[PDB]
Amino acid sequence: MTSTFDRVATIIAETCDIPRETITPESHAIDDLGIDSLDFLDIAFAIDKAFGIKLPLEKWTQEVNDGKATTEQYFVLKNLAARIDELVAAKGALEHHHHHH
Repeated sequence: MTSTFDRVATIIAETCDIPRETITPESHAIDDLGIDSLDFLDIAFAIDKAFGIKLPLEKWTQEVNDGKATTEQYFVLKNLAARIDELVAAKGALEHHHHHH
């Protein structure tokens, strides 16, 4: 089953040159993978275009910098993929109550 995480893992793989083998759900971008803000610009931009959603990294970065949130919520790959799953559900929310593919 191709989930939101399957795509995010591929993004970070081809962006940061980090092999898929060393990528895991509970891995943190900054803490574990060693991803810098400048590299994560490219990650969030590739996700923005790939999923076809507006990822506001300007907000997510600000949440951490202003102490309103932690890096865990927006950089751990499963948490990141949960926030992206939120945004793809948001554009899917435009669906008119017809529960069928």
